[PDB]
Amino acid sequence: ELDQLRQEAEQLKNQIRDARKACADATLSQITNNIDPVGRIQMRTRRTLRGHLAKIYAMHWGTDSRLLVSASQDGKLIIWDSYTTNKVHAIPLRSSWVMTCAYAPSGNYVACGGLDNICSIYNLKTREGNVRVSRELAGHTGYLSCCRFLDDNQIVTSSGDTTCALWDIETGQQTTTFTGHTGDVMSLSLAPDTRLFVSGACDASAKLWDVREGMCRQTFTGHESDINAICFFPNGNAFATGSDDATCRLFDLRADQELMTYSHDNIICGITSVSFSKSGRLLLAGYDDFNCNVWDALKADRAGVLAGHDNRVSCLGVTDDGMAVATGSWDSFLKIWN
Amino acid sequence: SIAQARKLVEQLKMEANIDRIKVSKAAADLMAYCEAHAKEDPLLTPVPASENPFR
Amino acid sequence: VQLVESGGGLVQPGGSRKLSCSASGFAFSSFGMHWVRQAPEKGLEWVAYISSGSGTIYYADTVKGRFTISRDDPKNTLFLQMTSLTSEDTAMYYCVRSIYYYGSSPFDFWGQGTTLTVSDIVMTQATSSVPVIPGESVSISCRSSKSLLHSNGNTYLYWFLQRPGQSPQLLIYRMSNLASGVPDRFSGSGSGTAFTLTISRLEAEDVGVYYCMQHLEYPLTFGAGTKLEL
Amino acid sequence: TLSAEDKAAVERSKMIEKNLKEDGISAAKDVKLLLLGADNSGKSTIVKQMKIITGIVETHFTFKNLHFRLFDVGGQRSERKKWIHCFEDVTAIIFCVDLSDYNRMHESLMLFDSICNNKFFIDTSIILFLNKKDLFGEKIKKSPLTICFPEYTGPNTYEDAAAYIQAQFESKNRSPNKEIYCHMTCATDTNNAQVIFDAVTDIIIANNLRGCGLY
Amino acid sequence: SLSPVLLGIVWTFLSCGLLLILFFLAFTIHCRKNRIVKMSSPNLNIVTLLGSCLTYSSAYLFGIQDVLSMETLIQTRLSMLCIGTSLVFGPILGKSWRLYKVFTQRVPDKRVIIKDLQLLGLVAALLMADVILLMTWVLTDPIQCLQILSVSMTVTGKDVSCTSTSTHFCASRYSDVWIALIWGCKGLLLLYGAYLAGLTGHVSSPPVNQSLTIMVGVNLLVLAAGLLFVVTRYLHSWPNLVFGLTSGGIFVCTTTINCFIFIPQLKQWKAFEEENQTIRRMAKYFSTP
Amino acid sequence: SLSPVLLGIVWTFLSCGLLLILFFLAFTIHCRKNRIVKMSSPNLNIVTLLGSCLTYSSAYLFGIQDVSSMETLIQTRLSMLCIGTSLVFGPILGKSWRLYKVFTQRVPDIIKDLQLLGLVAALLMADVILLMTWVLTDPIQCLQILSVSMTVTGKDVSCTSTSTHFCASRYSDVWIALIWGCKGLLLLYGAYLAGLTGHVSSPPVNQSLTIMVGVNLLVLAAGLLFVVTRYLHSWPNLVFGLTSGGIFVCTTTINCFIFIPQLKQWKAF
Ligand SMILES: CCCCCC/C=C/CCCCCCCC(=O)OC[C@H](COP(=O)([O-])OCC[N+](C)(C)C)OC(=O)CCCCCCCCCCCCCCCCC
Ligand SMILES: CCCCCC/C=C/CCCCCCCC(=O)OC[C@H](COP(=O)([O-])OCC[N+](C)(C)C)OC(=O)CCCCCCCCCCCCCCCCC
Repeated sequence: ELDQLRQEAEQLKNQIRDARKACADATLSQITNNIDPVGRIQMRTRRTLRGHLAKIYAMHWGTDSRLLVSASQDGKLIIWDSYTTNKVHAIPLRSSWVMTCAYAPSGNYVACGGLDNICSIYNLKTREGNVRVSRELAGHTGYLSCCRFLDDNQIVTSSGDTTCALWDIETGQQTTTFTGHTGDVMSLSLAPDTRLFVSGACDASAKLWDVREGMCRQTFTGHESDINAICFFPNGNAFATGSDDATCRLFDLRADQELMTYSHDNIICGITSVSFSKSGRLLLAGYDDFNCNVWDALKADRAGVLAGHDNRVSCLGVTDDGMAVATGSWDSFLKIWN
Repeated sequence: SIAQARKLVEQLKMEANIDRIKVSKAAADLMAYCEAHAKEDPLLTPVPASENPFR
Repeated sequence: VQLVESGGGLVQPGGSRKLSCSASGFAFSSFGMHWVRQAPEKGLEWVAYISSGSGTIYYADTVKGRFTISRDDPKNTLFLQMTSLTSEDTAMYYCVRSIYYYGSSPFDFWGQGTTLTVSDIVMTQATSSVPVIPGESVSISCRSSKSLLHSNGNTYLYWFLQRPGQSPQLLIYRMSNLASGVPDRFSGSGSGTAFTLTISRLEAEDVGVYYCMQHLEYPLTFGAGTKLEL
Repeated sequence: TLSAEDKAAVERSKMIEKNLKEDGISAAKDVKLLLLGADNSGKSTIVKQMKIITGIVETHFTFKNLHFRLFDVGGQRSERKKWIHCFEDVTAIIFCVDLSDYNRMHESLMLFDSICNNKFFIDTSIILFLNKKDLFGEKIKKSPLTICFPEYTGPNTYEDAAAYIQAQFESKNRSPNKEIYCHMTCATDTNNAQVIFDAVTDIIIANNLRGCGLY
Repeated sequence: SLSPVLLGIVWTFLSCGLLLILFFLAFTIHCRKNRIVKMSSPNLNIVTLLGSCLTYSSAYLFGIQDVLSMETLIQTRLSMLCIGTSLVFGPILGKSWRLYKVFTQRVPDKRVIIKDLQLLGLVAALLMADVILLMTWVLTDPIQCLQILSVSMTVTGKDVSCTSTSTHFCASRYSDVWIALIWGCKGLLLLYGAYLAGLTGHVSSPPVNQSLTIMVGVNLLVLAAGLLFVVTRYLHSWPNLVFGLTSGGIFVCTTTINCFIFIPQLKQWKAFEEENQTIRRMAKYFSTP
Repeated sequence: SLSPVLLGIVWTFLSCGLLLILFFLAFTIHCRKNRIVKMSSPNLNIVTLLGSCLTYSSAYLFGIQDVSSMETLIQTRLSMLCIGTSLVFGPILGKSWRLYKVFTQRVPDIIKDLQLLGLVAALLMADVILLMTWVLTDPIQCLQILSVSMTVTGKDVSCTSTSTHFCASRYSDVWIALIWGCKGLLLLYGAYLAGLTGHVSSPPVNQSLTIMVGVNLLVLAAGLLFVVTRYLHSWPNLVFGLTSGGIFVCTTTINCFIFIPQLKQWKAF
């Protein structure tokens, strides 16, 4: 009986592919290939944040564009005052294996997670003087890859046990479970309305979900390898995608298909982090070959090279005002350019 | 297996019964937005003459 | 979180006393604790200071060469050892906690004082017997000998409310930042050497004496005090 | 141009980084090892004098001049390519092989072939522990080892079978900067901490010689 | 001037030593990738052999007499003696320091990276101290060959005597200052070398460990330096004796040092060439006290 | 020809050193049964204190000039310095040797203090015969030399009339070289034993930094004092002050590294 259902699914996916093909008239070529080039972009080393004694695996910027959170394998979560190259807090972690970190938009909470399958939240503004654990969220059967804050009470985490979950910090329960993504969900990005988010996984799929619902609405496809990074456009209608096949793309929510792809012939290392500028014109992509090169989100052009990392870059971040970019590698030193 | 098949059948209907655009303005909105907001973004044309956000 | 200060009492005009205060509820080693005295019918005055881990110890002009401050971090106790007690030291001695990082709120908790009996920047604020009506717009002013603005974009001026029979409580820090637990009616604004606390819709539990503080140059300067009547 | 709050914030930062340096000095003298193997391959009883501290299991014990830490990495059913780079700085990889299970022997061989040629494990040495040798030698009379491993000749003895298994395991090694340490051990063998200690100090000496341009 | 037979036998012995040095150089260059030579430091052995050929050429120039500007010849023989001694006793100390750091830094991770360029830098610093001392010696008080005739009328406790002493020596005016300086700097270097030989006393096999060569060389260096200083100062009427003793001391010290360095490598080269089944073939080379 | 102020300063410094020596001797002769002091061989250290006081007495004996018995004066003070440094550096190497043997040879599996004292006595006997041959073969006879010297270097001719007075042997360089050589070989084996007993035990019982700084200071002091004695003999205040200062600094430095850890460990117990 499953043969008829499989045939119906094959007919539906053939119709979907035909619809994407027929909607792909006046395509990515010669629609954005009519404007001026971005030019030459060179960023000098303004800051070199030091203080970790292990590999930095994550980094998130504050919404004041003043404070950073870097969580590393040494069991330490240092909160950095970037304007003066300064340390504000140092939170000893119970489990040193960490693959993600978050910063609440209010500036009050930071999140952390890793191979302990626990998203542990921390409270910075306390009337005791030190950062304490506020709640330990457990219930996944796999490691957590990326956590992003919606407000002071709701967290959404992407984990490697083929699921994503939205929690509430007060009671520590999974309000919404986002089933799908047969591979391991490896990244997550929030649109600038706290309503819809994207999530890539190892099974080469970039689904789009809704927070107020519990199901997908657009399943982008087209990568031939693993995914590692994802990032929305400032409009809220597009997103980028970094992957293990040295291929960073731009996708389109309205068209339900794939816009221009910025890949290079000589590059073979995987992409670990992608990020967008304030206007969305400049895309910064991390690279596993000890480098982090910039591109253009409209045309294919290597506008510049940001070099200086002794090890692999695993976290890249652009502030809300877009004033500075943070680049963190496994050399225990993370850099801020201009 | 049967439950998984039913879940796949239901899920693949969700992308089937919706469509939005044939790239009529789905790429024009990007080039419209980036032109207006280019002045806001300092990653393309920095001015470290009087502001100096970092030294 | 509660600070209890013990000791004090009568002393001979030339003797010595060693006041001590203890903390129970917050991490002591992360806070730079202060000593602030209050004459029985006058304003407040800064006395002593010790940093986190005893890394910096500062004294006042009337405190240098005569007093000393120590803290016992393993036992969570702060010590004030005073020598050559004159008759000008007859004051109630307050223990004040303070933390320092980006976004901190220094001088956010005060301990109940110790009555002692021995038988720069200049700031002068407003009037001292203003007729407060319950429910109004009251603009308590302040002044300074300098424009208290640094290159960091932070103007430094603190507002304290002393309820009758109670320790001072912080209301506004930096220049316009509400402290935690302060209701939204309290609001402050100003510029260099010109500061005003605009209290709108005055209510109960607001009568008392209002004080300023500078925190650019470290020897602390208060104001005389503006008192809310009725 | 510094203010008082800025100065005390700098002092707080100095205290934070001094405590960070103290913690880094204290934690550098701990040997980190990565336990691996098949299901029920003797990982839970590698050392009988260990104290235990889910995603992964961490167990620690102290022997002579060094403090040991073991990562069982059990229950991590996810893809073994996304969190291996977390365990890239381990000094040695303890692989446990159970000679008793003939069905799961090829699973252990496949796992050994996977981990001995990974990009992150090109330099990390492996301490083999051919566990469960007593009942393996007890059952070696009935089973001649050719039911699971063909293309060999021998007298169906314990020594030759152990040598052949060890040779098959070392045949999956393709690296000029790695040495596999093999040590047959019993389930009643209390002498396991000294084997790991000798192997680990030999590994550290070998790594120091590698870093200096020597062997 | 000098006897021809003694000059012949000295030149023959020095030629045999130099051919031995070139053979050791050929072995080091050829079998540089052999495992036991790689576990030694062949690049530092090149520097040691260069110092050895410099001091052999110094011993050669010790015989050159009745030819020159002899004052420059004394400078150019003693300077190359000192530079050769620095180049011989530098790399051995560097190798022993690497052995001590490798075998006594048994911390997980934090592996020691002491490349050969760092030790060539240390040898260059030692040689820089050598050349600034030699430059000060050749610039401030150069050796001048002076012939003086004099008469002395000395008086003892109860007797008066007169002597007419005429001598020709070619020496510095402040010679003992420079002798004390250079022998003292070498003395501090060789005492630290004895300290390193003690620290690495039971650290590895004699192919890698250099305790015995350092101790033998330092004892022979002190003995040779003292004996040759005495016989040069007090025996000017015996030129053949001082020439032969100086040449023999240099030859003996350099030959014993280079033999102690290189003979065990040649002995154990075969055992780590063909089969090399496991690293258990080198177990005494991983030893410890 | 020696200024009284310099003489007084030197004598006060050497008296302070001798008082410290007597204090150390009293401490190590009273607290014999204490565990800390017994762990560091108290009966061997008396030899070190005797050598130290002998060196201080020799430093005193450098402080007198102007008597025909200057020869006996110089011979006594030099022999006293030799025997003193021999007695100072004997027991340190002996303790290091015993520590190395009990560290090494006890692993496959005992030296008494009399055996180390026998080695020390053999070393002293070597020093005694090496000094006896000097005082018997060529003495240190002082002679008044007046001479005229003509300097012809091949480019100009000049004459010099020198009246030099000094007190030295016929072949002084042989004796200084031979004593230098014997002491240098001893210090080389001492440095080797310092390396052998490296990071073996606590500095109260491990004598590794003590012997290294002592050997280095002895080498530099001997070189400096020989240089300032041979050439700048027309600066008698400088020669006397530098000789007394070098002897004082050396003797006090080795004795302080020997005994300051002992007193520091006794203060807490
Ligand atoms: C690695 C193995 C190397 C083995 C080599 C060790 C042997 C060294 C013997 C050196 C022979 C010195 C020759 C004297 C020449 C001469 O007369 O010059 C005139 C003068 C001294 O003259 P004079 O006293 O010899 O004769 C004239 C007598 N009169 C009384 C009239 C003065 O010598 C100098 O001025 C030398 C200045 C310093 C130069 C340093 C030379 C380098 C020595 C070798 C390198 C150092 C290694 C030894 C250190 C070890 C420490 C224990
Ligand atoms: C444990 C602490 C002790 C450390 C103290 C070390 C300091 C020693 C300096 C004192 C020696 C300087 C005296 C100079 C000689 C002199 O008096 O002239 C008379 C003469 C030398 O005369 P002269 O050369 O000084 O002046 C005449 C110059 N002229 C050109 C005319 C010859 O000495 C002799 O006759 C030879 C006898 C040798 C005496 C033994 C030396 C005693 C040194 C004590 C230290 C022993 C251990 C050190 C050895 C090396 C260590 C590596």
